[PDB]
Amino acid sequence: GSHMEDFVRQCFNPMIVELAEKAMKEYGEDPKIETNKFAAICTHLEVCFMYSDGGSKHRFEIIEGRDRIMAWTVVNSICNTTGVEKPKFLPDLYDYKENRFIDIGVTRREVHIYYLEKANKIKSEKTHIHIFSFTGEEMATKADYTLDEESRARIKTRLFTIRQEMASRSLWDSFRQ
Ligand SMILES: *S(=O)(=O)OC[C@H]1O[C@@H](n2ccc(N)nc2=O)[C@H](O)[C@@H]1OP(=O)(O)OC[C@H]1O[C@@H](n2cnc3c(N)ncnc32)[C@H](O)[C@@H]1O
Repeated sequence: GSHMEDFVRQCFNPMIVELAEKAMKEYGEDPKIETNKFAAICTHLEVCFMYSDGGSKHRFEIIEGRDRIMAWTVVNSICNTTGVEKPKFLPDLYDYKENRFIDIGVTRREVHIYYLEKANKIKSEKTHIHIFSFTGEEMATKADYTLDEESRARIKTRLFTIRQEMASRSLWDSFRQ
């Protein structure tokens, strides 16, 4: 029974927590053991939902937060109706305005380290990458940030608030691992 686990459950909304638990069990991981991974997964989910809230009404197809099988079905429907090429790793959204997948990442290192890692890893050239850090930095493919500045600013503010809440509990150092 860890502090981090109880922190996560009071820090994130129950819908987010439930999705994160589902996602971990589906990969055979235990939220009560891998408590830093639990916190990171909830964080990534909340950022993706906040990001999809920034678009105009029908701008995005949300991929993240679905069962893995259904998430790939929807990806397949998108590729088959748009011609866009199928990503090799599951992206988080599809942008119907810019006609591209978005892979969103949240990092405790300099943004460009994780940006570069994701770039090399998906190697699916056309997929848009957008990284946020817990210190207010962001980095996106082609310097095209997709959303208006306010919708990105509120994501940065929420991430620093998560960081402060962990630090106030002496949990930030082992999370930033
Ligand atoms: S998410 O898309 O918001 O990702 C959040 C964190 O998960 C890491 N990640 C993502 C995808 C894949 N395939 N692997 C993966 O490791 C990602 O790097 C994000 O972590 P941070 O960049 O904030 O770093 C946190 C600490 O975790 C350790 N770490 C991360 N990645 C590592 C790899 N590949 N090898 C070894 N250790 C790794 C570091 O201690 C890091 O400071």
